[PDB]
Amino acid sequence: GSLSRELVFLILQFLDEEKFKETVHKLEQESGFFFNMKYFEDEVHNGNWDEVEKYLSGFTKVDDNRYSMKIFFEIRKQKYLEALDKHDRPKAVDILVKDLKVFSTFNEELFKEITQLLTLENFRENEQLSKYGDTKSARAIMLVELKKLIEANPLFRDKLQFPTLRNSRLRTLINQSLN
Repeated sequence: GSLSRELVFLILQFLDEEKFKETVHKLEQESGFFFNMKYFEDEVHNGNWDEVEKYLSGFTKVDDNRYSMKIFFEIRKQKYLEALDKHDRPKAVDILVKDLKVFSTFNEELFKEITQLLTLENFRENEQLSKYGDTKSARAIMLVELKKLIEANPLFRDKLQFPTLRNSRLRTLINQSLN
């Protein structure tokens, strides 16, 4: 019930058909009207953490609510574990201070336990993390958690469904009227 919002959905369908894919996602992000779950899934799967966070930023901030807090924490925790698994402690300690320290103030003992992982030979020595397989398996299990959190978050609840539109909607509307 907003022309600005109706136009965004019409434009998003034109861009998709035109295959201007980067523009599709920038419009979703910058407008905030539609969160593409299919896009987010692919991005999490390919470990493109910078784009995952930039995209999320168009819909939520890290401290907006408890769901938003856990979404960002889960992603940074995975980014961290992956640096540990590749035996890159300088990178893992860089992620801990720059990305995970923000949540230390909330659960302090959790942060201490996550920090302790840097000293283990293999982080699977920790009871909770013994079940972590490879990075492909880990990303899949976290994505299932991420998906639950987005669906249960009030800031995202009304932004997961794209309207049912006839193909070339914007093409057919401008052609008839611009005459």
